[PDB]
Amino acid sequence: DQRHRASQLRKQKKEAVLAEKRQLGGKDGPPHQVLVVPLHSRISLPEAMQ
Amino acid sequence: PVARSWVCRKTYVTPRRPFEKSRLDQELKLIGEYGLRNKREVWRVKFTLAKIRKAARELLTLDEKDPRRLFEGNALLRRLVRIGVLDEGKMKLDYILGLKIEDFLERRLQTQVFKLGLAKSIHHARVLIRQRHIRVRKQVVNIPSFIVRLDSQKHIDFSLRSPYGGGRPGRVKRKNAKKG
Amino acid sequence: ARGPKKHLKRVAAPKHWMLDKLTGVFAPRPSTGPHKLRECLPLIIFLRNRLKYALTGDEVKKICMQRFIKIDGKVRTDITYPAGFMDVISIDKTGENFRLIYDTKGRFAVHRITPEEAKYKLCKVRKIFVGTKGIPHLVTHDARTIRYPDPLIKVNDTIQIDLETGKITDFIKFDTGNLCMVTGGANLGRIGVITNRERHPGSFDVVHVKDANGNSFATRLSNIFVIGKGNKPWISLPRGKGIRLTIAEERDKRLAAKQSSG
RNA sequence: ACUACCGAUUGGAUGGUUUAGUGAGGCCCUCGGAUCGGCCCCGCCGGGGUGCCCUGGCGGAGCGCUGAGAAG
RNA sequence: UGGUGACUCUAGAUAACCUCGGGCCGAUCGCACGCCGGCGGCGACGACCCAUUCGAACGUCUGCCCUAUCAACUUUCGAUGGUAGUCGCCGUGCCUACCAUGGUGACCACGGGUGACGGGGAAUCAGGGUUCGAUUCCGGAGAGGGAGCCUGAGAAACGGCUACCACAUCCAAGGAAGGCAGCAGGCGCGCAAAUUACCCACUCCCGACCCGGGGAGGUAGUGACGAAAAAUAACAAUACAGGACUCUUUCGAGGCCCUGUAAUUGGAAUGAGUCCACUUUAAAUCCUUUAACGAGGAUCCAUUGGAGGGCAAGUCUGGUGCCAAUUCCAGCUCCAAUAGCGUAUAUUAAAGUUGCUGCAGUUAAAAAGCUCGUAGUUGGAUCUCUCUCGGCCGAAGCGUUUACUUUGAAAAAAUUAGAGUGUUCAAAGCAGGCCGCCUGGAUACCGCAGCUAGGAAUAAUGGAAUAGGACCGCGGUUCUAUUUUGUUGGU
RNA sequence: UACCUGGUUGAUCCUGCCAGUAGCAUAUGCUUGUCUCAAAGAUUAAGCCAUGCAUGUCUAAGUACGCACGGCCGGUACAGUGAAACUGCGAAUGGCUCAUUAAAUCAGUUAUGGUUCCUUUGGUCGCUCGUACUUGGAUAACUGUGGUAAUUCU
Repeated sequence: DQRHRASQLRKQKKEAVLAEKRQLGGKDGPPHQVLVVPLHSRISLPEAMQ
Repeated sequence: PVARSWVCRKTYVTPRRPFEKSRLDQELKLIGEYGLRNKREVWRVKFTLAKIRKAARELLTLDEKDPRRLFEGNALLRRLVRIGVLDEGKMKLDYILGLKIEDFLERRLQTQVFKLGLAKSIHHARVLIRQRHIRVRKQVVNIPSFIVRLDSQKHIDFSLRSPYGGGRPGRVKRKNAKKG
Repeated sequence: ARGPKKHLKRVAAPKHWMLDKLTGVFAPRPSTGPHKLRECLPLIIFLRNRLKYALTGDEVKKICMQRFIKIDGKVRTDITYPAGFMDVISIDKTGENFRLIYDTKGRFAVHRITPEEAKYKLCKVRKIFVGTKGIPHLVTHDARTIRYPDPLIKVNDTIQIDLETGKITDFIKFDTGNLCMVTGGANLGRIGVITNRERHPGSFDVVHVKDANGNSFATRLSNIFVIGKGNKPWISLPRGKGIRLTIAEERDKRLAAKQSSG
């Protein structure tokens, strides 16, 4: 009974986390927006973007 | 499955009560007299002496003609005589219970470099050993806690490459003599 | 497991091989052969650890499969071939011969022998049975079957056998007053004369053996290998003659040897 | 407004003992016989002991005799 | 014939059988070639069986935490036993048929739980104990959950297959593929844990194999888990402050010493670093070894905590509010340990607060109204070796049986204790040492239970009192001698 | 080293528990020059897994007509090296984890006189009274034609 109860709780939490991770960056959600910031002057930003 | 050993031991014990004035004063006395870096070196030598006293009491519980008592007492006495802590005529397990921490401190390399006049002080002796100015019979030793045997007592020599020894001078003396 | 094992961990190896802890996680794992796993010295440990012709196992393989090593007169190129008690190792290139017999501390001594002594070996008889068409067979301690033995040869007796041919040449009975060497238990490596064998039916017999210095020790009947008839061994013995010195006299002998030389 | 309990809804789902029933898939047994080959018969025919026989390659039909054998 | 402690053992003889899904009795491959067409030496590969090795698999005895808010359980559906078989590699209720009604339990069964894989082991340590052991060695179990197979000597195998259950990948929608509790790596979970690196050089393993392969394993990377060693300054002159000693009653003098403190001077010594070259190594890194540069505020700058209530350590300062005391904040001074030091949680020791050693119960936690009253626990004194066969001895009955005690055998390593050994010392390691030689790789402990041989105090136990009790001989009845009736029938 | 300090009362003593103290574990905070060893996704999820790798293998000695190369000597079947493929062996070891599991596992002790065992090692291998100077049919690799979106499909 303890094993099955823990199984139920784990299945609930994993389903919720799966919905949360699939909404972002997938085909049913908005694109994943990445902001690239170079923190130093010697950094070649165009090379990073290529 | 690794081809590694995990055997190791701690070489000291902390005191049971942290702040007792008599123990603190006695430890500070031995630190100052022997030029030691911290309390842990006093605790290390105290641990070695306590282990030797425990072995002596354990062998003293045995009857006189026990082969293990004779063998292990003879080996322990031979080791204590070999590092100069006991005298050769006092090879008896009862005298081990009269040994003090100060004999083990005097058999260090720092103390022997001080007492043989190679150093002007005990702290000069420590910084001399630490800076590769001391050799024991052939071998340059950095370790102040190198316990000297009676056969190596007369071979503490002075490092055939050291500026004060073999003769080739140090960094300051070549830099300063290059000015003029 | 689901089947037989092929690996021997180094700390789980037999202690008398004298392997160390940090060279690897594995030990050489003796092949199946005429000796038990726990009572043999594999050929790689002999040629590398003891005799030091080789520095690695690859050099052991290069030595062995140039066909230089004979065990009991037969060329072996298995580097883990289990060699054990009374086995003759012959290296014809360097002209060396050995018998694997025990030290007084229970370890296989490097015992060099004469090339005429390498012609034969001794075996302890472990079973006598009659096979088909009334043909008597004996089985020795090294998995040798000999047909038509002497009718006087019994179990626990020792045959003196010729390695050129493999036939029975001489034998020694198990009797009170014969010389024996202990090949198992706590008294491994000791040599003495049998003085009393007490019998326990349905159990193990206990043989009492007396040393040449007058010390007495008992073993099981399985641990007794009869070597010589009465008092004179039929093979060469190591530097110690089966005389186990205690730690005190061993320290005294070490100190006298250090005093005499140095 | 917050914290903490009861709770009609057989609320919906899930699991573990069980009553009754169904039961995939393998294994074994009894059948089955798609296909594949040999013998016999005959045809095209080479030689001998001198038309009796057999020698070797190809084809023809015969639920004749059989052997291997898949699905089911 | 030969064997065991004991065989329905091994070997022998007879009568046959010997499976078509079939048991052996060699249509195999290399190298050197030689003697009188015939005779041959090394091997390699196969091979029924027997033994051995490596095992495995079933049994024996003893040993495990909590729970009675689990007291009766097992038994139709095998529970305990018998007989015959089936199946199985074999022993067996393993299964089937017919029988018997049995088997276990307050000495705790059956049931349930465990934040339970078991041991070797670890922390503590006067001793007894208490806590920990997922984890590198040994044994077991499992590969998402169940179940069933094939092949093979060996698997109920999952880096094999076949289903179902739960998930889940591709798709042209017909179909196809799946199993990181391997090495890395990711997500999730969380207080909580490393690189999608190089190599078979070492250790070993596998294969037809000296040659190929191995995320086993080795080597680097991350790594203040933890353990060892060990810098962050030393000295000289000068100036003050003390303490000795000579000379003076003293004050005082000491180119008399010693020891400290320096907003005082002085060059000597070095690592940390930077960086050739070797060495290292599979290739490298590191370490070691060495050139060169490299130290005065040697700024090349040691931290973490605590103190003005008790163990170490405060008659301190300034802001900010309440009615001089008094909330909050920032400092100074001191103490401790030190490349380390605080905090939380759990646990152990202090702890004799779980008490066997070894606690308590008038008045502080706590002894029952009183008597009778199963089991269990506990119980006064007493009791001082032999007979047969074989060479003074060996076999045999033991003497009531124990409990107790001792001995002997047997009993993985690692770890622990401990012997030897200048890893530069040490934690380590198993090495090394001497001018080819000489050595090591000890030893102890290893509860309990079980084998072995002694001991006889202590504590149970039994041996004759209705005598159908010993020790002798005389016996009577019944069964019974394996041989002394040459070969035999024998009442 | 068989050690202690403090907390209830106006004050004294006591029972008693608590806090400090020391070790072991995990975590975390701040700090951190050198060097030697060295644990390291167990605890919660035996939860779920993108990608790559983790098990393959040839000697003189099973099968070589792949010119893929390569010298003869020439009727000399086959020099020799050797991809592929058939055949043999191994893949049941190793590695991981600790979910299960409470006389079960496991430990010590005994037994197989109650069984199997590739391999190694030794024995046995004219012990049978009844085309051989060598037997038969295929099937890979290779050549050639293909199917499916898709596979270590065929």
